Amino acid sequence: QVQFKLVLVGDGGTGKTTFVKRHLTGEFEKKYVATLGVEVHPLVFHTNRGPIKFNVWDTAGQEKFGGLRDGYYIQAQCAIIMFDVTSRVTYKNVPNWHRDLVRVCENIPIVLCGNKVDIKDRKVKAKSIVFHRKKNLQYYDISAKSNYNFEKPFLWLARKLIGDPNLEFVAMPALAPPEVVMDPALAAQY
Amino acid sequence: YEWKPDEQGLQQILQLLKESQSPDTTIQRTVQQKLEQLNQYPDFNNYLIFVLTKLKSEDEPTRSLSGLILKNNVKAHFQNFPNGVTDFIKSECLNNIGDSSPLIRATVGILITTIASKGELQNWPDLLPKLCSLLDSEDYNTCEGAFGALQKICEDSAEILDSDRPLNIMIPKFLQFFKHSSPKIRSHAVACVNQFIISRTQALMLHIDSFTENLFALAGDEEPEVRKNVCRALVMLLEVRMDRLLPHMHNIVEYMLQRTQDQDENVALEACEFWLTLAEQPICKDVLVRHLPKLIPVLVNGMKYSDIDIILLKGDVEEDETIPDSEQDIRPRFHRSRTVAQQHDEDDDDDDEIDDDDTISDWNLRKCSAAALDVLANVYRDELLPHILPLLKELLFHHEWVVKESGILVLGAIAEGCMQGMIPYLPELIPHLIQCLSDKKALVRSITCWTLSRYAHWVVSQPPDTYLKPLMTELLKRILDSNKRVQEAACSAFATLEEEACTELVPYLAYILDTLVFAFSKYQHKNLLILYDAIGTLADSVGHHLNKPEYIQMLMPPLIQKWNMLKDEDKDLFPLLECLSSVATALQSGFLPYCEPVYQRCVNLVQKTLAQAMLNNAQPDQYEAPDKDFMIVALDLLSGLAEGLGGNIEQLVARSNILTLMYQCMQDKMPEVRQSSFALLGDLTKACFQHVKPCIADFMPILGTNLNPEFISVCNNATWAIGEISIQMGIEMQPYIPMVLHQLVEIINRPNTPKTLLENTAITIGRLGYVCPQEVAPMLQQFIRPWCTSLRNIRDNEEKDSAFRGICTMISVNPSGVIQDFIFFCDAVASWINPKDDLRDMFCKILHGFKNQVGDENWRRFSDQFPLPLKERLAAFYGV
Ligand SMILES: Nc1nc2c(ncn2[C@@H]2O[C@H](COP(=O)(O)OP(=O)(O)NP(=O)(O)O)[C@@H](O)[C@H]2O)c(=O)[nH]1
Ligand SMILES: [Mg+2]
Repeated sequence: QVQFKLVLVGDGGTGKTTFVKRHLTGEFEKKYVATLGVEVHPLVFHTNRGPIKFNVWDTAGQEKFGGLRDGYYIQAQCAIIMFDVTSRVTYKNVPNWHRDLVRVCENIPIVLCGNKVDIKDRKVKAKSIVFHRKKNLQYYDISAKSNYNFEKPFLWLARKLIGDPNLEFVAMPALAPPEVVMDPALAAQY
Repeated sequence: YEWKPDEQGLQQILQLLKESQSPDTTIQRTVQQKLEQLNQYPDFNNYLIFVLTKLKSEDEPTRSLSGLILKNNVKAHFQNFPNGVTDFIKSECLNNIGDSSPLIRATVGILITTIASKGELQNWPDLLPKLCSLLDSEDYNTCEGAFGALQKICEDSAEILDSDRPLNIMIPKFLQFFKHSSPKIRSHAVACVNQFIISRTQALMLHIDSFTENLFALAGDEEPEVRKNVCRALVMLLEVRMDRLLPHMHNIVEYMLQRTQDQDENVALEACEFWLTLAEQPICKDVLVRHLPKLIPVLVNGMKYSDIDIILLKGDVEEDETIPDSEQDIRPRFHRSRTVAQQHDEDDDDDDEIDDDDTISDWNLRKCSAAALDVLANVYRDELLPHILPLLKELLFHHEWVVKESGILVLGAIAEGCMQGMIPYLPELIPHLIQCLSDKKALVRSITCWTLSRYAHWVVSQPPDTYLKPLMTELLKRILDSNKRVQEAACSAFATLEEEACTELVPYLAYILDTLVFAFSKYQHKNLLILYDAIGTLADSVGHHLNKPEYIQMLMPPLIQKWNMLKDEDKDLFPLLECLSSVATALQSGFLPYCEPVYQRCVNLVQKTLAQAMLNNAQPDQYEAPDKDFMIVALDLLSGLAEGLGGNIEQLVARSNILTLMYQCMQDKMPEVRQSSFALLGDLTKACFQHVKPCIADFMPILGTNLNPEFISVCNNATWAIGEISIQMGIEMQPYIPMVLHQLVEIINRPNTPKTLLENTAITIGRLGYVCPQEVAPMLQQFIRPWCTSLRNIRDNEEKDSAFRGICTMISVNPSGVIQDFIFFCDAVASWINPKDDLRDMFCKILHGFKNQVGDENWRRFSDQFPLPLKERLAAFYGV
């Protein structure tokens, strides 16, 4: 039960607005209706350590809000720097966000995500991604399209925040109340 | 009183900006962009750094004083400055300069502008760039604290400078100062300056190299704090012009092989990584004395952390083999159009390195001990063998897993470079590792697997029962049970064990098979896909050998089970169909009792995808975009049936419309589809030409059009297809030579062209010439050289055989077209181990032809100067 400042930077179109939409929706959504006023979507995951309030600041990449650059990065607690493996640029027009982010938030945890890996025409080969290895972040091939690793950024962020490597999300449904669960089964006749 | 009731309006817009939400979003975005018109207040309602902070909020003010402010750079970047050039408005804030401490956070929330408003006004490099020195050595403790006000800007120079002889001889006497601010006790004041006094290029590469003092003034500059000694251990092993390192170098390696050891993990990575960056040779003259000076520490890193161990153990505990695999764990997979190629004996790296899709994430030290150890078989070899045994002798039982694992790892970690020399102990280790697999060390069996296979090549190139029988026995027990992690490491391994033993596994089929067949009943989605791949591999290896009632009868049922279960849209079809595509070719005719529907499914998928495309092209709104990969996979499987059933597929084709679907596919706007169809036309041409022939007058020119090297892979298969077509129709090919011959002779001589394309081109030219000697023969001197150079390295087989029949035939029609390059042909001829007597006698003639050209003694002498093997083969072909 805790709110968090997660800025979702990254070039325009890369997926940010659909990616988030995914954890809120139940399916994809194609179109590209560019984000203007950096929207604030709230997300909540259920972990083995309790719930987690993640306030996702769906930033913009276009000059729709290309005016208000930082300002949200202010008192930010964590960031997701997202690009596009199917775009030669993006991964290039990236280190400009790591900076115009580390400027404000000075040591928040940041996850770099190569999105859209669900496409055969992969422009930015993985082998071309060394940034994270250097400016020391965390990388994740992902696809807001299909859901490939569409949770990893958050789990890694939560784990970095709460400071618990044992933390994990409990997708697993509920069963008998843990405190009434009967003898192993063999302990029955033991 | 005037703009005072207005400024208390920003104290309100910040109570929405800061705490923004959906409404405030699309709503406040109006008030924020309507206050950019009455600009008689923003030029004032900005100074609000020690005005708004020092007013009400703190986090909120900083979100405008540091916040909105920065949004004006955009008004100066995008303007060229003719808006607000004003120097008071400029010095009004260029005065906030001497305000470096109002809550260290806000002590920088404005200092980044000092980089922006200088990039959009670079000229005038001194009214503002005066703080440079007018605060330079000022940090020498002169404010709130001492540096806690002066230092809270010294760093804002690293950012403004690095992040932004005209003025090349002015700055030297300033950046030399930075070496000073180093022994300061302050953290920032030490590092903040330091790592920054190392961002070097050419803009003023002076004071730099001359400093051999900033080497030892740092070669001892240990952790002035912590988060610095790291960015320091970041620069020494960060250079190219190592002319000055050459000197103080046998110490840097000593005051490093331990700075990579410093308990703070984050440091060691910036060290170890940046350290073992063994570029050119000179970087190993030193590693010589460094044999023992590092193969103990790295080795003792090759073990997992207590946490990378936590994050793992997760799905480690052998008891997940019954846990469904999440859909978010299924990395996207595609289908690559088959490329018709040749074989070169027991001779991968240019295919497997195109898939480094994991390692790129988990970059701890472990993925750097061995990851940097990626030189001790690239720079040198077997140099490490000595002394490492005892390490890995105890390691292989010492303590619990963590270490044993680090051993079983290193072992396989070296075999690809320190092999031969390792081979000696190899006959004792291997039968041991085979034990590890049988433990309860879940995450250890994993590397036991990957390691065994890491160098199983040997285990195969050995006697059976000794260990290629037990290995393949325990490796298989792992294929099952265990945890899913084991299962993968298991299969992937065995998968390689196959590709190796190729045909040597044949004895223990029934066995291998029942292991695999059982997996289908225990495996989860993620692993099932590897299971499929396993089988297809096994089939490619064993060959027709797999064609036997007992085998077939137990392998199909499970596959059919899947086949009837997948929608025509399920991506698993790729692995499944790719598997079949193989199996079908191995069962040769023995797959018949299964082909009708396999065939049908393919044809229908091609028929559906072709349609789905047009409909989507015209009505994107209604029909979705088809994934052409299903065509390619289906096309490729039909191409596989035709190869295996070859001939028996006659009937099927006749009652279908593949031939019509061909015109559609060879004409597709996507290369891979085009590429796959040609591979098919070729195989079909071998199986039932009777059904193709009528369309040759249509197809031929299409292929001609596709001999465009703009897409080699397409070109490659179109080439091979022309070769198989010309053989099926002898001289009746004569008329199509002009629209193909030129492009072929062009390609064979095209620079930077991939081997496979040159091999097929060579082969096809051979064939065309075998059919129309008179037509191709006159052009023999234009390709005979690349022809030999290329084909001399291909395995004897049907294709190589026809190709040589053609050259031999042409050579006779035009001997003078090869005499000059007679040594090239000889080598090509001698690449033959056992050729058909028919062809063997054509060689004999051409050879005796050469003898006649240089004379008995020259030919005697020439013939003798060959390395033994060739020498004899040539002798055998010649008949004195
Ligand atoms: N195939 C595929 N399409 C994707 C994926 N992610 C996003 N897209 C598509 O790419 C387009 C742009 O995505 P969108 O979410 O609008 O990008 P954005 O980065 O949020 N836009 P903005 O920078 O303006 O804020 C949309 O049509 C979207 O569906 C993906 O993983 N796979
Ligand atoms: Mg958007």
